[PDB]
Amino acid sequence: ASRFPKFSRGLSQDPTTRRIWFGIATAHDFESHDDMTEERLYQKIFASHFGQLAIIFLWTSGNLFHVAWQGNFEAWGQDPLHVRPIAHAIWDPHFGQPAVEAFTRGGASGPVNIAYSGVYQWWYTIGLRTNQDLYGGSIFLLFVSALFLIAGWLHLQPKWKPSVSWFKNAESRLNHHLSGLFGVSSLAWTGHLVHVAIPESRGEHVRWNNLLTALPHPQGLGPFFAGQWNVYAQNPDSNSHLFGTSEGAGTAILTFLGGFHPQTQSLWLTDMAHHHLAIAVIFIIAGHMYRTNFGIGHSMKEILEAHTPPGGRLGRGHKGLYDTINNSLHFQLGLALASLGVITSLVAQHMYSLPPYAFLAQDFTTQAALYTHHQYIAGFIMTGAFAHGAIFFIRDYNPEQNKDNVLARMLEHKEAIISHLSWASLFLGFHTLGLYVHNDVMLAFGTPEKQILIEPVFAQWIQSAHGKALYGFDVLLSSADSPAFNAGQTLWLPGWLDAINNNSNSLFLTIGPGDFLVHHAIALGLHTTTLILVKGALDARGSKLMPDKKEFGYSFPCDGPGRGGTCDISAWDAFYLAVFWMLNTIGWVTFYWHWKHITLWQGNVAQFNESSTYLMGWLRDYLWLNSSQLINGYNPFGMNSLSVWAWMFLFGHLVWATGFMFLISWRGYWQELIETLAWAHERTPLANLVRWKDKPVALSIVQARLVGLAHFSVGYIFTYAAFLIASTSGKFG
Amino acid sequence: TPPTLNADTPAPIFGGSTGGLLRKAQVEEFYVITWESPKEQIFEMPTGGAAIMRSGPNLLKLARKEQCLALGARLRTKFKIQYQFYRVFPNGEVQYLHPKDGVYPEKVNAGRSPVGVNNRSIGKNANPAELKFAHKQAYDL
Amino acid sequence: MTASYLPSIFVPLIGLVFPAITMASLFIYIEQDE
Amino acid sequence: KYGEKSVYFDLGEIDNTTGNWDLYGNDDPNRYNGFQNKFFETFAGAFTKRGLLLKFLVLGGATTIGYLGSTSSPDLLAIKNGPKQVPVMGPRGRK
Amino acid sequence: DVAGLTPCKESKGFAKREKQEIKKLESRLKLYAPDSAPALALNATIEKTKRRFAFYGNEGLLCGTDGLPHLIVDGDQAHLGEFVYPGLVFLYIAGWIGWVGRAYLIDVRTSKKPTEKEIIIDVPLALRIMSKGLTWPVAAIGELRSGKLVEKSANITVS
Amino acid sequence: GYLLVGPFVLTGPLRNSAVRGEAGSLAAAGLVTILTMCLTIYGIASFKEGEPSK
Amino acid sequence: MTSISDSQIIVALVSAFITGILALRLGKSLYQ
Amino acid sequence: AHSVKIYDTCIGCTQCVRACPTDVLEMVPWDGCKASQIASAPRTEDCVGCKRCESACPTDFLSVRVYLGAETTRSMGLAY
Amino acid sequence: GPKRGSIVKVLRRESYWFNDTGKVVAVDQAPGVRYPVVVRFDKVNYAGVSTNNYSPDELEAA
Ligand code: CLA
Ligand code: CLA
Ligand SMILES: CC1=C(/C=C/C(C)=C/C=C/C(C)=C/C=C/C=C(C)/C=C/C=C(C)/C=C/C2=C(C)CCCC2(C)C)C(C)(C)CCC1
Ligand code: SF4
Repeated sequence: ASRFPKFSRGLSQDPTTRRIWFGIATAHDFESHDDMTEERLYQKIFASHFGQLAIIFLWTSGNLFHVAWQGNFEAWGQDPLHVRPIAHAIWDPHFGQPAVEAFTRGGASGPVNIAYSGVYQWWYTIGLRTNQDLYGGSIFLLFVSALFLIAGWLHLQPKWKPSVSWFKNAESRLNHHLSGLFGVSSLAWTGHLVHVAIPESRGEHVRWNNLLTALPHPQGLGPFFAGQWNVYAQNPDSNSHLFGTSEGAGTAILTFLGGFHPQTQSLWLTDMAHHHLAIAVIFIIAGHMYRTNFGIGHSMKEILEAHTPPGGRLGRGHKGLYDTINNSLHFQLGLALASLGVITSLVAQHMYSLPPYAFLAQDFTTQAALYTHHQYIAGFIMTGAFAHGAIFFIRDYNPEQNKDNVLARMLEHKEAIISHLSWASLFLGFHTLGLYVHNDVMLAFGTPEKQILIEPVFAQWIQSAHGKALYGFDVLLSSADSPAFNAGQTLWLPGWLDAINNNSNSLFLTIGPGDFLVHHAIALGLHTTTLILVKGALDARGSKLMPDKKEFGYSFPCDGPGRGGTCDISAWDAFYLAVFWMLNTIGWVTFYWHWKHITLWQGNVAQFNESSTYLMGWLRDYLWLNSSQLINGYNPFGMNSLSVWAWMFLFGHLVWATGFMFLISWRGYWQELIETLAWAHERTPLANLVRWKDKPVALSIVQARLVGLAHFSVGYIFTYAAFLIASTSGKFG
Repeated sequence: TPPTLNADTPAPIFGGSTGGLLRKAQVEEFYVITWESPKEQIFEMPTGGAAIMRSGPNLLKLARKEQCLALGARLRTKFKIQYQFYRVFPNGEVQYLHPKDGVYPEKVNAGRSPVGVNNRSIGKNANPAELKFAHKQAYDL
Repeated sequence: MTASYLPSIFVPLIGLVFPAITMASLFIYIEQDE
Repeated sequence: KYGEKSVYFDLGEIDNTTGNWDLYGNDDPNRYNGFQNKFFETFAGAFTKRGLLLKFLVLGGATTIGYLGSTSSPDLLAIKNGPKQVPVMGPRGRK
Repeated sequence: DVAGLTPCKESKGFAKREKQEIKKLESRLKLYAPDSAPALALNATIEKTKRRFAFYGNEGLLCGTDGLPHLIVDGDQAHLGEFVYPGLVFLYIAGWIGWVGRAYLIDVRTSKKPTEKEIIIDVPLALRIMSKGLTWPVAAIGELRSGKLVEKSANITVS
Repeated sequence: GYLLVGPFVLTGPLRNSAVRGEAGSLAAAGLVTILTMCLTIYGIASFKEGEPSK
Repeated sequence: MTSISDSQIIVALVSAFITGILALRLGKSLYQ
Repeated sequence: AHSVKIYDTCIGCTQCVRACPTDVLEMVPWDGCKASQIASAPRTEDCVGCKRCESACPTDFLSVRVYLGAETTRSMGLAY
Repeated sequence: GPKRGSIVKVLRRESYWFNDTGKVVAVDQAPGVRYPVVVRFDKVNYAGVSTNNYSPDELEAA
């Protein structure tokens, strides 16, 4: 309390440098602070969430301002396919003149950075056209962040502090959040689309000054209240429409065309409008479900209690889970993180194949960057979901209240779960690695016709069920006699079939034996990471080796060398181990995506179709082949604009290597070395005049694991980001 | 038993080392171990090196309690020598520590009271969720 | 670049003056007894 | 360290016992000249106070860094000199 | 045919690959004496390549665009030899080895010192158990139905 | 301060220009300023107004 | 065709300073 | 400031006391075992956390348990 | 407690031999002994021992 860790006495009284490290590392864990009550915990969390919102909005405002100030948004808008967007300017005093010449891209007057976030396409699609629009948005977002800061400060005041019962009103919070935050927000977005952005793509200009007089439709709101909702879809945009101009432009606002806009190769705007309108209606209806102050609606506890199978196969069913979830913040955090990870993976998978932004899918580097970014985010989020679930088992789980319900019966057959997961992982690993090595041996001996190439007929059958007429399966949407084809042949199927039978886009790419092998390696990675995380979560409360782990908390180094040795015994260590597998799996996924799309964009898909069936093919035709321009960023003959990416590549290799030092070498060596260093310092003339305040010590065991994992992950991310950006920007194809 | 005092007894014959006392002894506690030898013998210093113990009383300054106890354990198991050690503070306060009541800790002695004993098995401890928002640790109960 | 001289002031500031002040303040704060 | 015999422990001399000595400390008061001291105590004595020294250091460093950065001539800094060659086109004709 | 795959005999690219391999082997052969051992070895390799290509073409394998055989494992009656038959043979062999190992473990469990027989194998008993593994599926189903295959009172940790 | 001047002038970004001496001297003065700041913060963190001496 | 005025930059900087003051107040409230 | 607890499954074999490198444990007269003695931990302020006592305890599960806590200049084992 | 030579099943939850059979060695008849039964097992635990003391209410007659 006296010293820096004001929230911890044990850390405050520590005389070593461990105090600073652990005060930093445990600052944002409010349940562990001294004299912490539930009410203070909830209010502090609520204010911190306000602060996070303010930070997010300031980040967006900064992007907008820097693009409006130093970017060529208007020049890019004039010629989207021939101008490189500008992220921010460069002012580095350490440059030399050749670098200043090399980084002057775009139409800029000085060195700049080319943007790969895709915000140009997103802002252009939603109606923003000039720099004044971006400036207005930046100022507005500054105001919004200020509003959230004021809100946090106010709702922390004694008069305005909410009570603990307010934070536990699940039905009312879910009712408002589901109705407003989802349905009304999507309804407002549909309003923006219809009222502003659709006219922009047809050569109109609608702003705040003429919003009240510019009709979205020639006969506005007449048919809507007359029941003639089909009037708004009469005249869609033509296939010869030019985005941003009135050439071949329709007047419909809610079409249901399906497919892609031919000029921009993205989804129609009116499709997106009807989509967000339907989503808004569904969410607003779904909000009016749970009971509140008006005496109608369902009650979530009664729903959980009623659902319980007779015959006792599930035990007591979902009984008692309401209080377990309401009183545990870690259970809620785990559920939210799992859902968010699934949703992020969905975003990544569904954005590369159905691009929503005009001019995207022609900026190859942006597409690759977006995919990799959100996929790595999803992986980290999933690992966090499992970690905070393990924290729930250790901290908030009460065995007596969850007597014989589903939650306890999960702990009941945990050995069966872990055993069958181990079997699945072993099976996938053995037979997949065996097939890869067998193919390697076959091609090494000069006989590539002896390799085991298995056709992925299930995924091909699914593709044919979608209407792809390449594999000759002739089922469902591929069959003209099917009821589904006849039912959909007028609403959405023309455009959808035209898009899915095109072999130039990324909508249901053609697949072969290599794709089969890679999806199987991905399945191996998923089941193995799940094995590690589930083993950590279920064995968190105790095992045969240490039956009282729940008394030692979530994170602790070990239990000593007794009983054979107990290194890496806590559930935190299972998190630590599973992070490596998560990184490896996401690496496999991104490697596969990037190589397939490189071959697609160069037009040479045969190289992937032939070289992906063996591992030497990967190592030779992906990495070594595509690292040429990257490693030639700077050489004894000068430097290119890829110099920064080459430097980042080497930087990532170096940081990743440095992480190994913390990962492999442990503490006692370093502690003794520091002891010798302290002796040396105390005995040196002109240096004894200076004394340390904190006694130097080596890092803790858990701290060493964390620092090694951090250096490792940073090196991983920076290396792959540099390689991806350079290998896709050197060619742009 | 009446705890013993300290006096001016000779130190063992040692030629010096870099493993001796540091500024911690100056600004914090340091430890002194005393023993009696029947003859001069060579023993290994806990700080590294070999020393000769005098015939009669001996006195040795050490930086940690573990060093004193390791040297005393070696003396007892190898030379059959009884020993004492104390704790010295910078202001001059002396604290007698190892044979607290004159009997070594591995021998049961009357007048000792249990400390930290729990009257249950280790499997009967409570759950961390039961003692939520309380300062207990489920092993202090 | 409406100003085009602002970076020449802001980048040195945020890069050198801000880290110095913040590190000095944090070092004083953590090296206390209160 | 009483020092009479092989005794090195003595509660009377605890600084000798703990080895708290000054190895090279010299306490001769006469080092410099009187007028040197007059001049240096007159001029260098202003910066003795430490809070004022901190404020002066921070303000002076900020001012110096800003002035040098914003007024440096192009012939010294390449970043202020700017590009002097025609820009290079991108791979697919993208500028 | 299936997934737009052509038969190997009908396909072009299979024959192209055969021609390329034979041409490479003959180019290597051009360096040696006609009756020397390297010539005989190279000729043997050439004949083996010809026989392999003929067998693959005549066995009824589908061929991809790149000219290499592909496998079908969805259960098709025309391609059972690709997956289903070797799978059944492997299942028989693996069940045999696993079943005889389990039987030997069970028989050794009731001994004066099971660990000694665990490291030093009782060869006669092992041979008897190994020979009795021909009809392992029948014995396995027998013990599954008789209730002597699974256990119910096993050691577990604190749930 | 006297010893610091040489390394900054002989080696540096402007060592081959016509203002090498001035640039090196300014760099040495800046280093002296940074070390003065370090000394000030160390003295603040180490000593209080009441402690006799160490 | 627009390029952002200098007075616009002045306004943005002043707004950012005010937002920073508000953030300082919120952080002080959280710490205490 | 580690905490050492003794549980009533102790048999009084005195191995933990002999294994302790800093004299934290000692034997105390007791009733409840054939040896009629139990271990005690009065000098827990001197415990370093080595867990030799736990390694020396013969019992299905340990009768002596060490719970690591706040670190001190004695717990950190610092000679400087 | 159980007689010498009995076969008993351990019911202590933190025991290494939970749900495993033992072999009663000796029972202490002193009034105040808390774990008087001595049981010997076949396999050693992680610490390498194969003998433990149990209360009469932590064993099963089979
Ligand atoms: C209608 C009223 C209403 C509204 C609008 C909100 C809104 C909010 N509440 Mg809330 N609340 C309400 C009533 C309401 N509440 C009531 C009645 C109670 C008491 C019973 C509470 C109690 C409460 C608590 C206790 C907390 C909140 C919090 C929050 C915020 C959540 C963080 C956030 O912004 O998520 C934004 C989420 C979305 C916009 C949903 C988007 C859907 C998915 C995720 C993405 C889909 C969009 C699309 C695909 C992507 C497009 C993006 C673009 C780049 C293309 C949010 C602003 C939390 C907070 O942060 O505090 C400040 C918090 O801790 N509320
Ligand atoms: C390849 C990665 C890598 C790197 C760079 C290091 C680095 C180091 N290891 Mg090491 N180590 C590694 C992997 C690595 N390890 C692995 C995998 C293991 C497991 C076997 C070990 C095991 C190990 C042991 C057992 C020992 C070391 C030691 C050392 C040190 C060597 C002496 C020294 O100071 O070097 C000086 C050189 C450097 C630190 C690198 C050059 C400096 C760079 C260029 C940056 C400097 C300027 C920088 C920009 C400052 C500005 C910062 C500011 C911008 C914030 C050094 C810290 C030894 C040690 O402690 O040294 C006495 C030692 O005993 N390591
Ligand atoms: C440990 C723990 C935890 C955690 C957990 C987790 C983390 C989990 C996860 C999980 C997951 C992560 C899951 C996922 C899932 C998913 C799913 C299950 C899906 C499904 C889908 C479907 C079914 C679909 C269908 C379809 C199709 C196919 C097509 C179209 C149509 C439709 C839609 C119908 C918690 C916190 C709880 C707490 C306690 C402990
Ligand atoms: S952990 Fe070590 S110091 Fe502590 S009581 Fe056990 S043996 Fe003694």
